[PDB]
Amino acid sequence: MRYLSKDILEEVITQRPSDSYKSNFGRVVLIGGNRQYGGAIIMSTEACINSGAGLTTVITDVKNHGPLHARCPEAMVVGFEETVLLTNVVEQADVILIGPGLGLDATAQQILKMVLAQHQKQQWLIIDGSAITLFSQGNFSLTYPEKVVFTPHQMEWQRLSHLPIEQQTLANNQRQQAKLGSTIVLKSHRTTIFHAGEPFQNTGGNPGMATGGTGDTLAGIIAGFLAQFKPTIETIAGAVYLHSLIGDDLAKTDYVVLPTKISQALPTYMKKYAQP
Amino acid sequence: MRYLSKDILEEVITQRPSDSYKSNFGRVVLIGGNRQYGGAIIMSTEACINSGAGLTTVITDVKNHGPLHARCPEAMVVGFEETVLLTNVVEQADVILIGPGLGLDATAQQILKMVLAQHQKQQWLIIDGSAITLFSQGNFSLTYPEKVVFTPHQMEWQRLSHLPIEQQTLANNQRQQAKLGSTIVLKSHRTTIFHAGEPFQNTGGNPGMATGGTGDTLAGIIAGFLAQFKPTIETIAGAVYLHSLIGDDLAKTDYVVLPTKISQALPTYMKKYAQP
Amino acid sequence: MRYLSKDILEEVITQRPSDSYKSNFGRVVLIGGNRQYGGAIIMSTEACINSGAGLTTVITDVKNHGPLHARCPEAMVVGFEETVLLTNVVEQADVILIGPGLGLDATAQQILKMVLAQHQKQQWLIIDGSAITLFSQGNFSLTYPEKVVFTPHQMEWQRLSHLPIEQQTLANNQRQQAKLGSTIVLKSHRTTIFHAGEPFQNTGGNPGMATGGTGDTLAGIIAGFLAQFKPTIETIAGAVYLHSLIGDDLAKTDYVVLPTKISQALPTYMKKYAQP
Amino acid sequence: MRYLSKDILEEVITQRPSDSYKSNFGRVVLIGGNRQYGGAIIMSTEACINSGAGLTTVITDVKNHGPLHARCPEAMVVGFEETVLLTNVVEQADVILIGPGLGLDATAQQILKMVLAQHQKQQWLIIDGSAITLFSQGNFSLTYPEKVVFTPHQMEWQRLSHLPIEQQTLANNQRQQAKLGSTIVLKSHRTTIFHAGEPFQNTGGNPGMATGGTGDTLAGIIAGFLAQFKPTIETIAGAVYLHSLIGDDLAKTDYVVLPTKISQALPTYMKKYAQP
Repeated sequence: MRYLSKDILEEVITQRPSDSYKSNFGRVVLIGGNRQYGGAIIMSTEACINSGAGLTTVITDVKNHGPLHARCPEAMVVGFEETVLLTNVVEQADVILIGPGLGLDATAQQILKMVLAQHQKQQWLIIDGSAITLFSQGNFSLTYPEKVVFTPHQMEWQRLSHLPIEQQTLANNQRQQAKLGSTIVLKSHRTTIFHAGEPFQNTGGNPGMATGGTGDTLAGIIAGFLAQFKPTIETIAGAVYLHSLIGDDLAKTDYVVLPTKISQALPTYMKKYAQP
Repeated sequence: MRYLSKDILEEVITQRPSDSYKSNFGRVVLIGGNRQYGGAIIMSTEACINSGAGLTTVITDVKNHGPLHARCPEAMVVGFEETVLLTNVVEQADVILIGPGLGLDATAQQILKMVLAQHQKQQWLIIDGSAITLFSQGNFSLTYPEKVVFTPHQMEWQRLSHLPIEQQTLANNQRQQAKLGSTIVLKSHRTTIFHAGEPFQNTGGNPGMATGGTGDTLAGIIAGFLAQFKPTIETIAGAVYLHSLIGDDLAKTDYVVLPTKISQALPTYMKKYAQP
Repeated sequence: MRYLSKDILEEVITQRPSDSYKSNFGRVVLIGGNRQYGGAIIMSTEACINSGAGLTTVITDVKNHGPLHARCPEAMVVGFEETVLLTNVVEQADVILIGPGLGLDATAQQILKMVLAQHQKQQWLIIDGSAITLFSQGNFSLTYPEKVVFTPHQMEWQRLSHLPIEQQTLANNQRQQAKLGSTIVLKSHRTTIFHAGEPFQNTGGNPGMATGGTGDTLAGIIAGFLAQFKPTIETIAGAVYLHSLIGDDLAKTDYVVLPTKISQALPTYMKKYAQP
Repeated sequence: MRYLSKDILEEVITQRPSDSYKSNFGRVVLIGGNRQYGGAIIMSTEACINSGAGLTTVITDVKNHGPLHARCPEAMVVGFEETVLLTNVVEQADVILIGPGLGLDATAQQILKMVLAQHQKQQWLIIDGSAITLFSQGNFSLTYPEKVVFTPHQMEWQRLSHLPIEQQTLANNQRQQAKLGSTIVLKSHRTTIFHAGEPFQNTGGNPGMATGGTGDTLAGIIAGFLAQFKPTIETIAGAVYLHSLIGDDLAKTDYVVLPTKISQALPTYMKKYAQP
């Protein structure tokens, strides 16, 4: 087990080459935000953009496009009803995040089915929140599981793995990871990442981050990191570590840590660690 | 009578345990914002989120969802027409605030009737603004009055209690409180809180806070405090005191104190007082 | 002629009494913002709220309510189609500002006609921008002209007064003011205010404020000042002077002075001058 | 070839005369933002306003007016369906920018055709992004090519000029410029501007600006500069240089440079260089 520290950040966050263009920094499609939870996908989008993703496209209810553009004009917006366009943006994506604010309805199930069906070996797929629940209910078989990332909290991991909370032990968690062949970012008070290699144990987090939207922000950072950096699980560990490092720093002054504040801090923190 | 000072804040605002999750910090449903006064419910929402409430859901006119999400992406939004969903979020709520920007129409009366009908002993109910007027017109009998909180200004207290302004004396106020068996946050230039125990007398406030939205902010802070802290009337007194402490501090530099500024200050002030 | 200096601010901007309530600080209705120029009325609203107006209601195209609430949640919003409500808010207003972003169409003409018809002796009426043009085209006779304020630039003053630019001399300007019996805030590189008494000559202004929205901000400050302060023309001169004082200060660092920045500075500047 | 340095800024950015009015500082119409890419036109608008343009009007999908006004209340908004009004604002424009977020559909083609058809000798026309692609597909003949500015990246320049990337050499670029008789702002890691005179070579830029919206911001700065400053190609070089100077400064602290941050810095940077 590797216990995370700033060295993960110096490892993962590379200085950009002088002659770089947007697409070098990845195309991300974020999918979520039903009519009640549009804010969730807006928080993931803000995190993704602030993290350095080259191009961010958001598939979300058209209700949410207006407030999303008020806060995140850098994002392209596609509604759930724009079937041809949404299919196209997903095909062209380097990274797909599905789940923030997604909910559990039929359109949600169809989009997940479509994403999974088309998933290609070169694409990262992050399945978060209610998308983990849908995936668990639908008996899918992943074509390229090594490129799928699940970000469950402990209750979603019970749904996915059948491990009850008390049995969510290092060895049992690893065995269920192995069964899937995917990366499991098991979110908790101290988040642990299970994969083909040596698990990563996060060392930060505070209860001031126990507020709505914190996981949406993390998912957006993970997507942005996978858009830009080496396609190894260390990159995901870097995202996880940075999310809580900024949170822990904010918590020194702020009783609750608003997720937008974590996103807004990303450019200055990343510059600090970018490998010289 | 207890005269409020910072000691109320050290008493009420506890350090969160290292292993805390969102729901530990309460589920709040805020209800209000008709088509003209949507800003009111947005200001209550901003205050509630900034105060540390775990999860905030807003039932308000669908007209208001867009600007609410532009400012408060952490909130779930439900429209007045989503009868089944709104009923469900109210049932699941730990704290319900009804009133900011609510107005006086039939839909408003029906929602209040529904809230009151379902109110359960474990839930806090805050009845604010035009909801106090509706309650006063409707001859309701509270099932669990000890868990209801009324936040009238002196004119709404006349409606509720029949005490004319000049007779709103400590002893008469207490007698009318006793008749209800509910908490009365009697808002004035120096706010006083009447309950089963020894009244609380606030010691701050300034005329720079005499601007629209100040009471909406307070109501959101009260809801957020009741979401997180001990279920005693001291928690409400803490909210009241903190609202005016921040106001009074802002008023040192600002001629008028914009309510959003009070909300934005909550995380740094709360950290200062959180009981070590 | 009184040449304006900070002494106008110490004269006009009074310390609020300890026991003050919102309505003491006036009810303002701002009318304007057609479908193309909604931003204009949003800038006037931001200025009015920041200036300290007790209660601000905005009558503007329903298209504009969403972005207005994203920036100004303190405002009540009424659409042009809400005939009964808009009539009611105008009747109850202490100060009416009509004109920012209003345009020149029939609905615009009808609203102005309605405002003028109902104008009462206790109400301030500010006629700004395209409302000056409409007024000039419509052959109205003011019932209480001493309580009307026109805020023309030099071309609108030609429309209103028939004075060509070159003949807009102190003596001719005064004579045309006298014909109306209203206050004329003649906006220019150095704004001059004509009334029954000794004209006021502003002494600030810079070309960095020569940007769209500057006059909308001024009109909102004038409305907010008349809402709160003595009903004498000195109060209007205070608004004018403060607008350019903040502008001139911002212009020291900013090549162009964005009008929102002037509005955002009002609370700290007003505190500085409020008469001890 | 002139290698750009701050001296271009001292040359181009003049101190405004004491007696200046908005229209002296130019009328700009920005055209773009389809239903998916509305954020692009919002970023160009923010840049144009912050740059000092007198009056900014935006022709964009009505979907985008709400978030645009939330961020940029200084702009007039016109929808693509308001045929008469949009025609009128274009006729009256001093500077037209067409392209940010425009996309490639028929309405887009018609608007470009209309703009080109009416282009008058006194107007600057900037053709950016997907408008370069449309122009390249449509076999147009420019009536006043000396007043047209193309802002291609290297792939759009291949479309326009048929020069493949490897043949985009100084001499070949100049020859293709000469064929058009227009200004070519050839965007790259080090942007070069070709015109009738001696090319301008930009000397800044960093890979932190390799993020969506950076080119939209530049286009808005170019439009704002042409609105205000001398009608020579040096003015365009000033815009280009300032865009990257601010970017390079932000990149010292920020890993990625968010385009909104460049726009927000314009007033303070321009004041620094404005020719004393």
